[PDB]
Amino acid sequence: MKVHKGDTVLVISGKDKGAKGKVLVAYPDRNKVLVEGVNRIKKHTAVSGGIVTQEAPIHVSNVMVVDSDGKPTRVGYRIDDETGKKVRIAKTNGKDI
RNA sequence: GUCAACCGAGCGUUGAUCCGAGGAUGUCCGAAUGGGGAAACCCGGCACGAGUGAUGUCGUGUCACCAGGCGCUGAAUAUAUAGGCGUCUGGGGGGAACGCGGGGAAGUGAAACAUCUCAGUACCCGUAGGAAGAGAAAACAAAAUGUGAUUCCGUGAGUAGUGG
RNA sequence: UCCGGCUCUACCUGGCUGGAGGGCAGUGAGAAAAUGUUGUGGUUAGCGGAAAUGGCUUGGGAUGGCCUGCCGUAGACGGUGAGAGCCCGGUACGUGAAAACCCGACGUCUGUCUUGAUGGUGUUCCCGAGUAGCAGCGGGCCCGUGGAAUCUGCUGUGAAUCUGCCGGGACCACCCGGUAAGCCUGAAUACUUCCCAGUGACCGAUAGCGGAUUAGUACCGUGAGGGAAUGGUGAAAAGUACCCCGGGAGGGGAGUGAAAGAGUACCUGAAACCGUGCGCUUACAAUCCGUCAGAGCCCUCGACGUGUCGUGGGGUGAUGGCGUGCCU
RNA sequence: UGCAUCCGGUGAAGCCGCCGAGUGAUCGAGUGGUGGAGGGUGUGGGAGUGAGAAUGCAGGCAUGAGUAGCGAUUAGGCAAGUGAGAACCUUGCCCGCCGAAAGACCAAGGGUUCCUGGGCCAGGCCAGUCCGCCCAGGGUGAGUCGGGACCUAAGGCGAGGCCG
Ligand SMILES: [Mg+2]
Ligand SMILES: [Mg+2]
Ligand SMILES: [Mg+2]
Ligand SMILES: [Mg+2]
Ligand SMILES: [Mg+2]
Ligand SMILES: [Mg+2]
Ligand SMILES: [Mg+2]
Ligand SMILES: [Mg+2]
Ligand SMILES: [Mg+2]
Ligand SMILES: [Mg+2]
Ligand SMILES: [Mg+2]
Ligand SMILES: [Mg+2]
Ligand SMILES: [Mg+2]
Ligand SMILES: [Mg+2]
Ligand SMILES: [Mg+2]
Ligand SMILES: [Mg+2]
Ligand SMILES: [Mg+2]
Ligand SMILES: [Mg+2]
Ligand SMILES: [Mg+2]
Ligand SMILES: [Mg+2]
Ligand SMILES: [Mg+2]
Ligand SMILES: [Mg+2]
Ligand SMILES: [Mg+2]
Ligand SMILES: [Mg+2]
Ligand SMILES: [Mg+2]
Ligand SMILES: [Mg+2]
Ligand SMILES: [Mg+2]
Ligand SMILES: [Mg+2]
Ligand SMILES: [Mg+2]
Ligand SMILES: [Mg+2]
Ligand SMILES: [Mg+2]
Ligand SMILES: [Mg+2]
Ligand SMILES: [Mg+2]
Ligand SMILES: [Mg+2]
Ligand SMILES: [Mg+2]
Ligand SMILES: [Mg+2]
Ligand SMILES: [Mg+2]
Ligand SMILES: [Mg+2]
Ligand SMILES: [Mg+2]
Ligand SMILES: [Mg+2]
Ligand SMILES: [Mg+2]
Ligand SMILES: [Mg+2]
Ligand SMILES: [Mg+2]
Ligand SMILES: [Mg+2]
Ligand SMILES: [Mg+2]
Ligand SMILES: [Mg+2]
Ligand SMILES: [Mg+2]
Ligand SMILES: [Mg+2]
Ligand SMILES: [Mg+2]
Ligand SMILES: [Mg+2]
Ligand SMILES: [Mg+2]
Ligand SMILES: [Mg+2]
Ligand SMILES: [Mg+2]
Ligand SMILES: [Mg+2]
Ligand SMILES: [Mg+2]
Ligand SMILES: [Mg+2]
Ligand SMILES: [Mg+2]
Ligand SMILES: [Mg+2]
Ligand SMILES: [Mg+2]
Ligand SMILES: [Mg+2]
Ligand SMILES: [Mg+2]
Ligand SMILES: [Mg+2]
Ligand SMILES: [Mg+2]
Ligand SMILES: [Mg+2]
Ligand SMILES: [Mg+2]
Repeated sequence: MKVHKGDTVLVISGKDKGAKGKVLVAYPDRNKVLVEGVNRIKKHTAVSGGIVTQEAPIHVSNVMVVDSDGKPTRVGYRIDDETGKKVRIAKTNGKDI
């Protein structure tokens, strides 16, 4: 779905614009992803209970994958004649990911 | 799956969940169809297996009504029939409207009111279908040596007519 | 074309049925049952599907404002922190089904018939009966007995079969035109509980279906039946750690957040309504509660000094003139 | 709705004020404070288009007013305990009342109102530690009692049948 677990994504819209991070969990039922080190929020818990800062999810539409050349890019798909596997495309240059 | 989260356990690179096709599973009531009954609950007959010292006990199946046939039987009785069985195939109930068909009213208008109107409308009932119904003139027409099944549109026309 | 057997037997002429071969067509309303299958046809679900991190500004957050460049056979649509074709779902376009199912042909196999068919000169028991029509009684055709055809039918009656019938709007003659009492047969048409895709000068929570929410629920009625009210925190739960008052509820701080006069009784929060405070009025006053005058006090503003003028204001209103709400 | 297309997060609509202007219904590229997402000049077009009345409808809030009433004829006082608070609850002492009930069992009926534990917003016509409140847990043990295995009345259903 152009955004998977463990990828490298760059935030487009949001207070923590321009940061980088990994993908921890995807909420495809809600299309809302969670990225460590981005969109840092605070929380209050009363069980041991303190001001625990936790990571909140973002809409995937506000994030995108960054190519190895440090250039964020859309995603494209191919069908591998060798095995028929649908792979990623660095849309600007169409490499493999 | 959701409320709803949450955990807790956990599942996946061999491809788990997710979607689609076919299949199996489907307790009980419910046309209910083994009998009965206050629905979701009581009570049996028959055939095969199993366990107990045996019974007790267990599972599985089958067991309505009507219609139409088939085989067997046959009461008054003599022939034969009714009835009696047993077996195959159908139907049984539900569903918004539409269609057909059997039946079918008053409020109302008439400035009252019966004829009349309201109207063969509402409603009830029995049918099928995806449509139905109607359908190949015993029809019209009017001297033309004309039309040529049914059905549905717009006309013809609120005209000919009908009506205390 | 041929073969056989018949019209109670065997031998010319005449009238039928059965078998070898061109038909009639067939899942058919006019013969019945069987014999089996190919469209990138569609349906059931799917795949790809272009082109800005572009930069700066306000900005919480940009899709926004400005500047460039973008692609488009795709600038319908939805979402993302505010108006997004160049961010995602996706849009044109392309593509695709192992299996099953609805609509389209094609070689096993089946029936029939060519004992039947087409064209030419004269004399002698069949083709819809309790039916057509009739007397009475009623019904449907615009037609209510009216002068009343045609149709149907309840009861009694009841016909001809070709020089037969029935219709031609009472009814009759010549002629004029079409076969009743048996049967079936697609297309044009009506409808939508159900599904899909699209659209609306249709509503936007007292509207709109009764029902955007546990709704045909709560509830009412024993019954048939009736039948409600009740949407929005935030972009995201980040739903108020911790401290203090109090038993808690409730509340005040602290933090979250752009905002907590967004705190879950949660957008906006009006009016009736009930308060606090402030300025002024009111305890000799007879009444649709105002209007016209109108001093005083309060505050406001400019020319001008301590308050007086000035084409002065707003609030109050002491007192007096007039004054009998509104709709029917 | 149509439009040249614009207005606006440098604050739209909406709300509450103020100012000025039109003879009116109003208007203001007119603004101050809340609000934080849409409005729309002009010219047409179409309307569920303008509310005070209808003993209108639905919702909210008024007043009579902190007034009437707090639901019997049996009736209490007090000690101590719990608790923040104690007439109203727990324990104790006395008093009173029913005692063919105002006691004890069932049927019909209701269905967790039974017991234990916790808390008192909401409910109890007041407070309430209490409750028939709410929250959690527990609780119903039958060959011999009762309803089916049995039979039947009134009556209901009813194969065939009769009539419609
Ligand atoms: Mg399947
Ligand atoms: Mg299937
Ligand atoms: Mg099974
Ligand atoms: Mg039964
Ligand atoms: Mg049965
Ligand atoms: Mg038979
Ligand atoms: Mg006999
Ligand atoms: Mg049937
Ligand atoms: Mg009348
Ligand atoms: Mg009249
Ligand atoms: Mg009438
Ligand atoms: Mg009529
Ligand atoms: Mg059919
Ligand atoms: Mg037909
Ligand atoms: Mg006409
Ligand atoms: Mg795709
Ligand atoms: Mg900026
Ligand atoms: Mg832009
Ligand atoms: Mg612009
Ligand atoms: Mg668009
Ligand atoms: Mg948009
Ligand atoms: Mg997007
Ligand atoms: Mg008449
Ligand atoms: Mg006549
Ligand atoms: Mg004829
Ligand atoms: Mg016929
Ligand atoms: Mg048709
Ligand atoms: Mg509203
Ligand atoms: Mg009831
Ligand atoms: Mg802050
Ligand atoms: Mg409120
Ligand atoms: Mg609000
Ligand atoms: Mg005063
Ligand atoms: Mg005085
Ligand atoms: Mg006087
Ligand atoms: Mg007065
Ligand atoms: Mg006066
Ligand atoms: Mg006076
Ligand atoms: Mg703003
Ligand atoms: Mg503002
Ligand atoms: Mg403004
Ligand atoms: Mg706002
Ligand atoms: Mg607007
Ligand atoms: Mg216009
Ligand atoms: Mg206009
Ligand atoms: Mg109106
Ligand atoms: Mg009003
Ligand atoms: Mg009025
Ligand atoms: Mg009124
Ligand atoms: Mg009152
Ligand atoms: Mg009093
Ligand atoms: Mg009193
Ligand atoms: Mg009482
Ligand atoms: Mg006490
Ligand atoms: Mg006594
Ligand atoms: Mg007694
Ligand atoms: Mg006694
Ligand atoms: Mg009882
Ligand atoms: Mg009971
Ligand atoms: Mg108790
Ligand atoms: Mg307790
Ligand atoms: Mg309490
Ligand atoms: Mg109460
Ligand atoms: Mg409880
Ligand atoms: Mg019977």
